[PDB]
Amino acid sequence: LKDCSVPNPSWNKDLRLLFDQFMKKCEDGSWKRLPSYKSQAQLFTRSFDDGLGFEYVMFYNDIEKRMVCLFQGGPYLEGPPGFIHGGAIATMIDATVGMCAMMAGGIVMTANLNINYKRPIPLCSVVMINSQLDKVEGRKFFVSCNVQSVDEKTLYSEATSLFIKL
Amino acid sequence: ILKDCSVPNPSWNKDLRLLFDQFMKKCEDGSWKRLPSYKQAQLFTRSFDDGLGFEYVMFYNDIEKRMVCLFQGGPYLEGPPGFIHGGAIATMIDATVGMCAMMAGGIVMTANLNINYKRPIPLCSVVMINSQLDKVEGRKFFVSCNVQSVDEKTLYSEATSLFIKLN
Repeated sequence: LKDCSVPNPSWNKDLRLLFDQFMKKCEDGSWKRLPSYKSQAQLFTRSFDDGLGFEYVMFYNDIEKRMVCLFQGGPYLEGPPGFIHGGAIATMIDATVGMCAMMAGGIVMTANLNINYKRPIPLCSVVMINSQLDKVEGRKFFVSCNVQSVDEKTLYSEATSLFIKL
Repeated sequence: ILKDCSVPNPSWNKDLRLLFDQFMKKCEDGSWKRLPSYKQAQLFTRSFDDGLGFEYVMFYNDIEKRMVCLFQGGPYLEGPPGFIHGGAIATMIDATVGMCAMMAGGIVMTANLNINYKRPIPLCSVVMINSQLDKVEGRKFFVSCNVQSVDEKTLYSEATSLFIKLN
């Protein structure tokens, strides 16, 4: 029984810093860290050995209906030379907005994902994916997110998504 | 000396092999061409051992500005239990539409990807991604695609995209 959403040696200084900061936010119970555990099937985002692929941890604020994913993209996520593949970014966006929708609505299927890639993300960077449930209409759950640098000054990507309650 | 990965290996299901054969036949007259794919930093879509991750091959038709990707998603691409992660589907879509733009007009970067998922794709299934360069306005390349079953009776996903040519 391994929880992948706690530090391991591959974690960069920036990821560790934000992790500590969000763990502090959990102290009053407004935020909560989500564990991420790991016939051949494996969750895509946890299918790389430590450091090589997706390194991440999600924190959830139920009152705000907000899911923040701290994400460090490893060398096997390359697309354009030196940058994280558009698909890998989309994968972490999907994972974050999808978990946000699931916390609010239970089991849901992804219906639409619409991503604006504003600036390319350097390989081995740490980014913060801030997602939020924007509205619920019957069985429709609308979630948006941003992907930003640790200092919040660089906006890498923005996305909207729609999930449907099964 | 790099191994071309866009060819059959023992992990390939028979329906993928049959469709591969059909597209190799379409290459006969030169209209279509199979794209070699080769493998620190590694191309995301080639970072798994055979069969476990992305198994795919692209065929390009230059006169049509059309790119077809044959894709079999392995067990390590799971999202919802038993199905391909939406991110993995988005990855192969991005790979296909991005390569279509690149073969037509050169080095580009993804600017928008808008994916409608109509039906979930079972894990270890084979699909065909058919993409088309629809228009070009300056540095802007507009590419759309769909994702279907091999027999084309099931529509899994549709997408539009925007790529920007680098200066």
